[PDB]
Amino acid sequence: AFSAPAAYLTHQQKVLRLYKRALRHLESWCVHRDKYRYFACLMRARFDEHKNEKDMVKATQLLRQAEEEFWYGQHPQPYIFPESPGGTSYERYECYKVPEWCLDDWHPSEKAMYPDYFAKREQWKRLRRESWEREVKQLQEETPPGGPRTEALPPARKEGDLPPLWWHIVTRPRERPM
Amino acid sequence: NVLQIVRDHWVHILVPVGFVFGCYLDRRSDEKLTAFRNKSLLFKRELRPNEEVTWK
Amino acid sequence: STFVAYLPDYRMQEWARREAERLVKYREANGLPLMESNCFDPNKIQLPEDED
Amino acid sequence: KRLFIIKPSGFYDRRFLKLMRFYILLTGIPVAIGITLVNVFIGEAELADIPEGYVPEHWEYFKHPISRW
Amino acid sequence: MLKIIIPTTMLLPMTWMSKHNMIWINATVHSLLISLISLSLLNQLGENSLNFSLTFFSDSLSAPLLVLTTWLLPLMLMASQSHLSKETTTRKKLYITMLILLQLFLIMTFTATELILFYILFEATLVPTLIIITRWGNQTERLNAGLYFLFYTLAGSLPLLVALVYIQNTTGSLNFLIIHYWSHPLSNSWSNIFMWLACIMAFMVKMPLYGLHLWLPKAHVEAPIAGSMVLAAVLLKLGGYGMMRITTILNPLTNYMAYPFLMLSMWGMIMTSSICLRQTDLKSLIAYSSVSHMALVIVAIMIQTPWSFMGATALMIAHGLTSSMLFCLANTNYERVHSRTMILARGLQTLLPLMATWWLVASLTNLALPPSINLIGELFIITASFSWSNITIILMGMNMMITALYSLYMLITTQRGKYTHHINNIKPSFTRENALMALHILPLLLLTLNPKMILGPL
Amino acid sequence: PDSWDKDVYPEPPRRTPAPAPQTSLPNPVTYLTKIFDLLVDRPVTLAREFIEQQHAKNRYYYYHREFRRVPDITECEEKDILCMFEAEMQWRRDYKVDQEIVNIIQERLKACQQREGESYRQNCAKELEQFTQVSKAFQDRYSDLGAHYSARKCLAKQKQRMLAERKAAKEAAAA
Amino acid sequence: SDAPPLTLEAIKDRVLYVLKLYDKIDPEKLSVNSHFMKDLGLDSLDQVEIIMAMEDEFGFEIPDIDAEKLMCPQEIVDYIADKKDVYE
Ligand SMILES: CCCCCCCCCCCCCCCCCC(=O)OC[C@H](COP(=O)([O-])OCC(O)COP(=O)([O-])OC[C@@H](COC(=O)CCCCCCCCCCCCCCCCC)OC(=O)CCCCCCCCCCCCCCCCC)OC(=O)CCCCCCCCCCCCCCCCC
Ligand SMILES: CCCCCCCCCCCCCCCCC[C@@H](O)O[C@H](CO[C@H](O)CCCCCCCCCCCCCCC)COP(=O)(O)OCC[N+](C)(C)C
Ligand SMILES: CCCCCCCCCCCCCCCCC[C@@H](O)O[C@H](CO[C@H](O)CCCCCCCCCCCCCCC)COP(=O)(O)OCC[N+](C)(C)C
Ligand SMILES: CCCCCCCCCCCC(=O)SCCNC(=O)CCNC(=O)[C@H](O)C(C)(C)COP(=O)(O)O
Repeated sequence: AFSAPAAYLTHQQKVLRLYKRALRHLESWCVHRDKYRYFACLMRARFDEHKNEKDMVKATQLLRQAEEEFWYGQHPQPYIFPESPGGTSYERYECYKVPEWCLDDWHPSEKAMYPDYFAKREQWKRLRRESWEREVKQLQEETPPGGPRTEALPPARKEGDLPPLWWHIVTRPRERPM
Repeated sequence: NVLQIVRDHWVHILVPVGFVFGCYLDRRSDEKLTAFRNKSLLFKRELRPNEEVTWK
Repeated sequence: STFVAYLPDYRMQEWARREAERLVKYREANGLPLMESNCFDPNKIQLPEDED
Repeated sequence: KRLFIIKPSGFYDRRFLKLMRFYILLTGIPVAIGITLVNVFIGEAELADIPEGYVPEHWEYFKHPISRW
Repeated sequence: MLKIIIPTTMLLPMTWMSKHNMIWINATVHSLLISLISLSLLNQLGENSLNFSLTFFSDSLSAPLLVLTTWLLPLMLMASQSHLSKETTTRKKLYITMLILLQLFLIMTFTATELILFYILFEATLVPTLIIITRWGNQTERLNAGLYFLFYTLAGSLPLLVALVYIQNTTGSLNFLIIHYWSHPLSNSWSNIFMWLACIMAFMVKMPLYGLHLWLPKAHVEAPIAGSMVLAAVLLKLGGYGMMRITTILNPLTNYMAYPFLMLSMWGMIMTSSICLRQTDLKSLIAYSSVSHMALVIVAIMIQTPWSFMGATALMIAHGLTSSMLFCLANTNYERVHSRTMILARGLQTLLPLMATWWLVASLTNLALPPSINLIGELFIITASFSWSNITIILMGMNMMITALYSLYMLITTQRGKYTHHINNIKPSFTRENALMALHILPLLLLTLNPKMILGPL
Repeated sequence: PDSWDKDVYPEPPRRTPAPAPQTSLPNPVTYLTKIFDLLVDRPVTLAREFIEQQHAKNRYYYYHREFRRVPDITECEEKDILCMFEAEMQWRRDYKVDQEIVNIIQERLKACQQREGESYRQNCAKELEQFTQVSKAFQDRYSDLGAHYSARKCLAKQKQRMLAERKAAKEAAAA
Repeated sequence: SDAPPLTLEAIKDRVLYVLKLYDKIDPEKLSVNSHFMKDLGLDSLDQVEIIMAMEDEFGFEIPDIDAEKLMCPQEIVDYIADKKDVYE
């Protein structure tokens, strides 16, 4: 969610992702801890049995067969962490998330409460206004002529710079806003 | 000082005056359809010792 | 809303209910049928002479 | 610790609701009081036979005082 | 009934003599007063109509329509003054003049005693609507919309005119009371069939009937907000009122001339409800909703029973209020984001809670939640159709399932989910918009409290 | 009470059994109903007595409106608009009164069904028969006139039924 | 009430606690800056198992693209703190 994706996944990445998926589904099948540990050690042995195959074609064939076996033997109802995309609390608190710009529309009577908070907010807004043009200039310099090729962004490099395009990442609402 | 107030808010009598004039014209229209007043078989009635017409 | 709620009964619902009450009382007292299938008296109707 | 909770401005909706309640009540509390006072101290008419030779006014054919008025 | 007509004609010079910054206040105040005066027409009899003069009369069918018209004028004024702020004083006065002239024409149309006077006023309503659409609409399509609005109407109404004058040469009168008392049956001949079609098609295209409805999405989408309000709430009901008036001379031909129109109405009600499920423009969805409800009204008028007539009257009133409210609700979002695409602005319940409550209530009345008068009209029509044929409950039933779906779909798309991140210009709701929503919705429930006022002469 | 006529809305003599306690335990229902009496029924009775005292000091009357009988649609010439108008108004009033008669009979039926409890199928036979007769008469008079009904269409329907009945009677006579 | 307000020190303590219960890592030789591959001599499968153990410890899932990059306990602690809005 945080890292910029690459153009493709490598063979090692696919093997590791299959290993994690297989272990998770095996834990879903093996509810008890000791049984899961036993069969997970067996699965790890089965995985590292073919770790030293120098023929890449045979390696991809083995990966293909393993993925077919996984799809046949997957748990139809695997365990999902409650806040994971399939969980029971996945987007539960999205209705409580309010963007910060709404605070600009508060009536002055509402802003009369919380004076110090709004003074700090004004300081942050001043910082963003002072940093924007330098961020844009740094992005203009660091970008190759044929446009960017990845979604990775550079850090700040100068004396008192800020990493470009930082406002909406830094001022995230919260994970439990209200 | 009522001069400025009148010249600013004299448009507020047009609609009430129109309502009154419409009521008057409706009464005038009713005045022209009395050919069967106190003459229907259902409502024909003897006049009271004082009243002249059954309705206006 | 108050003006509409207190509008006088020009639809004659209560009048019709009272008239029906009187009619039912009279007809049940004298043993007549409550309602007749004919709403017009046949003696005031002249049917065509021949049906053949 | 106590944290600031970011919400949209609730001032304007509350103001509208208060204004609507105020005006509705401003005209509807006198109406309710008047209806109650009329009902208590000027009841409904009692149905009676028409006396011989009397021609009632049209508003005399209804029973509630407000409807008659 | 000049006590209602003359004050509107007085609204005209009152608007044209007002100070430049008092036009809206004066127009709104005196429009509300005129609505209060027109409230007295609801005192109706059980036997005949209120015959004011040789020219005007009031029935139990036209009085709620007049009340709806006079109540809709101030709401239109309130909804229009936001997007007309940059306009010049003369053009604002001209816009208000168009609205006033439309109200006057509608008021005289609903109370005319003769059919030719009714026809003249019912065509005269065309000019202010067309001017409003083509002069104050926002996009380039408005011009095309105007053309679609005009000719679709006139191609229906020009035959009717001919039929009308023909009838006056045969019976000697077009007075509605004389026409009703001296009614004679229509024989089964080709001439009578074409007379029936000439008498029916103008009102059919006004409803509109499915297959003749293409003008409506264009005109109701391209119009300004007041234009859409008056097009959905009142101008569609001209067809139903005219059909219920004109059917008194078409028996017993209707007994079999209604079949193609009944089939079109039922199947096209299903079709337009289905179309509402895949719509990217929020205004077009509301327009197709209007088409489905009017198909129900057409079925009710065509089967010609007392229960169907009561249901048709109730449904017309309820739909007018509900569709006007829905158009205003969509216009608030459009004025905020300047786009009619439904999925552009999402999660608006988080940003505007009271407006979300208004959305919920409007969508609840659209799907005819009991005991709303929407549901009362729909249920009366469905019961009458069941008496007409037991199989209709299938199609009607399907409609009831689809309507709710798309209705809730609309709500779920606009109010729920997460807000769009890049839209940062959503300001809090103004007092004017909340008052507009309340003045739409409160009369609906108040009418539920006393439903016999919108059930018609039957 | 005396608010309604007891012959138009009759009720049985209301036989109810006397309490027959068989247990030494007290009856919570009796204790609760005594509390309800003393705590609810008395203040309401006093308020009603005050309201009725106020009402008695201002006694005024309203009257039931009387309509005389005008000629029916059968006695009207073909194009005589005034007689047709009066006859049509009289016919509409009669239609409303007939609807209210049916309503009274249906009220009787519903009340009997609720009153008789588990024995309603046998104990409501008379009300069911009365409703059957009234419904048949009303259906003969007014059904199928449609919207845009009038006295003339009702007369045409009655004439058609009379013609059919006369033909059936004469054909049965020839048997 | 609900769970206590997780702090950075608690997160680091639990991460180190999980790591010292792993039989392939020497407890004394382990520090908060030790690299899994260079310092500790583990391969990619061990890193996947470590990430899964962290997920079990803290009751939430770390996506694969983010989990591949974590190489020392400090990165794991920082990722968990950033995810859960921990600032103290
Ligand atoms: C909040 C705003 C926010 C926005 C919201 C939107 C708002 C929109 C509003 C739009 C405008 C709306 C206007 C509509 C106009 C309609 C007015 C109307 O027609 O009134 C009708 C009706 C009056 O009818 P009426 O024809 O005038 O009366 C005929 C008779 O002549 C009368 O009989 P009477 O001779 O017996 O006299 C009775 C008299 C006196 O009766 C009594 O005194 C007796 C009562 C019992 C007392 C007995 C015991 C108590 C005392 C004992 C102790 C003291 C005595 C001993 C002292 C010592 C103590 C021990 O009382 C009355 O007169 C009736 C009350 C008057 C109410 C009028 C309503 C007007 C409202 C208009 C304003 C609208 C806005 C609202 C604002 C209003 C202010 C809040 O008013 C009522 O509403 C009555 C309802 C109460 C009946 C009981 C309820 C039964 C429940 C059954 C259902 C159960 C299901 C559960 C649901 C329950 C939920 C309720
Ligand atoms: C924001 C907070 C909301 C919640 C809080 C609310 C607090 C409580 C308030 C809610 C009240 C609950 C309503 C319960 C009903 C009680 C009132 C009821 O009994 O009165 C009805 C009366 O209601 C009215 O009749 C209906 C109102 C009329 C509607 C017209 C609206 C005004 C015009 C506006 C523009 C028109 C646009 C639509 C065009 C068609 C009954 O009529 P009726 O049974 O006979 O009375 C018999 C005795 N009479 C005849 C002597 C009076
Ligand atoms: C897109 C939607 C537009 C709006 C929809 C409007 C619907 C209009 C449809 C008209 C309904 C019926 C019209 C006439 C009634 C019967 C028509 C005919 O088909 O029935 C038979 C008629 O018989 C034959 O069909 C002769 C007619 C055949 C010629 C008509 C052309 C129809 C072909 C389809 C053309 C499409 C027309 C619509 C264009 C848009 C009945 O036999 P018959 O008893 O003897 O005729 C009754 C009349 N009599 C008694 C005087 C003799
Ligand atoms: C729920 C039940 C369904 C599950 C069934 C699953 C069945 C599959 C079991 C067998 C699958 C295999 O072994 S597939 C065998 C695949 N073998 C190869 O690719 C050889 C080349 N080696 C490498 O790529 C790296 O060493 C690598 C291995 C990635 C380690 O990565 P690191 O060292 O850099 O961390």
